[PDB]
Amino acid sequence: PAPYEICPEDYLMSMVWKRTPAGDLAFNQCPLNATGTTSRRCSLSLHGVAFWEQPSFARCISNEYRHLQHSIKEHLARMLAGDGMSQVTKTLLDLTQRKNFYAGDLLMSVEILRNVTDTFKRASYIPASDGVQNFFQIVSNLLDEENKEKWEDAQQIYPGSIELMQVIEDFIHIVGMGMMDFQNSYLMTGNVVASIQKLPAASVLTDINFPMKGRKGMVDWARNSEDRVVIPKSIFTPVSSLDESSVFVLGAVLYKNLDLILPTLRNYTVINSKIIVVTIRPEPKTTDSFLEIELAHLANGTLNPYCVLWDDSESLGTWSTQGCKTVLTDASHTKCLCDRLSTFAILAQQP
Ligand SMILES: *[C@@H]1O[C@H](CO)[C@@H](O[C@@H]2O[C@H](CO)[C@@H](O)[C@H](O)[C@H]2NC(C)=O)[C@H](O[C@H]2O[C@@H](C)[C@@H](O)[C@@H](O)[C@@H]2O)[C@H]1NC(C)=O
Ligand SMILES: *[C@@H]1O[C@H](CO)[C@@H](O[C@@H]2O[C@H](CO)[C@@H](O)[C@H](O)[C@H]2NC(C)=O)[C@H](O)[C@H]1NC(C)=O
Repeated sequence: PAPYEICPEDYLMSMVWKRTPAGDLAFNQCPLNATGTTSRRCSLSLHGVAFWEQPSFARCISNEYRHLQHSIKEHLARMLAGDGMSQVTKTLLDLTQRKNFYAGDLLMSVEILRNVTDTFKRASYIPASDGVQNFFQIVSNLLDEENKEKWEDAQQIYPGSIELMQVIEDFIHIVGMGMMDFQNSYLMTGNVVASIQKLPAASVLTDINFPMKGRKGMVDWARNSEDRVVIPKSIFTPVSSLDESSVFVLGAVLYKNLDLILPTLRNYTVINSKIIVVTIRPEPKTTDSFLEIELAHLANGTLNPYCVLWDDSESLGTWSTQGCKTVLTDASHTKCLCDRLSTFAILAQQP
């Protein structure tokens, strides 16, 4: 039983936003050369006064991205399908290189990479080495620091960056399947370093360290990093619950700035480290085999850092401290001891 506050008619971004009650959305179309819609929320301030939030472009798609996604079906309608996907990948890379995404283009880009990854899988087609590099460069471009606000916009409607991590893991597994036994490839870009290894069960005799630190062939930012994971050898033992014919694909990923966009799903909580991933297929027994993850802090003045892993069991899942012990090495570094495979990070309260 109170006054009903209304956001005034407004013209931000050359569109008419009609008078709209607090709590409600206004809708509009997208700029020229895009399709979809825009929306804008009217909200109530701490002091009970209506104000407009920023317009969302989460559902605007640039024409070139839409045309790209539609051309994918044309290539499907095995070799044709796979060569097709390689062309789509090349075209996506060129696009992401022009930047000037809409938020909706970030989402569309993930959807394209997802459809490309699923197509490779269904067609039993392994992309060539330059296609692998192109895929990673695309991801690195999507994760440009500049896109941070657009990702936040996109993520009002869909967990695009989580979906992107999943697409990255699936792609890694497709590539690993086509590798030789014992083969190890590093993918390096400005924002992402990935390691992919094919490892026969029982053949791993020492713990595996990622990323390798001793080489100047390694991109600067990662070589510099004090982030790393030690993967225990025992997890590569065959279990009757796997045998001498079993082969694991091990992927490990270090992200330079994925921390800027992954959701924390908690109030006054921030991601306070880079993001590190360890993925193994088929799944081994991991119980009582602890990965040791070392993560430098991003910022000082945080309350109580703690190790989490991504739990896939909506929002495509959540962060959990279940299965991780947090070791507070010093004010600037934390060591996580986790007996589950996943995406790892340090959260902390900012208050
Ligand atoms: C919207 O997209 C269209 C293409 O569908 C753009 O038209 C391009 O205009 C340039 C002008 O040099 C022309 O060389 C290109 O051939 C043409 N693109 C295509 C694919 O044919 C259009 O760009 C427009 O930008 C405005 C600011 C102005 O320079 C105008 O001349 C130009 O057409 C895009 N429109 C907007 C608003 O960016
Ligand atoms: C492209 O990816 C999307 C989502 O991963 C696939 O789904 C399309 O969109 C909705 C949402 O899932 C589905 O209900 C539709 O059936 C899909 N549309 C089409 C064109 O079938 C979509 O299947 C993928 N497309 C390709 C070429 O693999």
